[PDB]
Amino acid sequence: GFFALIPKIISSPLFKTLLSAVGSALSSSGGQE
Repeated sequence: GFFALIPKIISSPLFKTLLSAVGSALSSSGGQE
């Protein structure tokens, strides 16, 4: 689930706090996708 791994990424761990930080930088380059 490369498209649904986002919600599962935090499902296990508890880094959701930084998720909003890493998720914005990892998705800030969608133009190259």
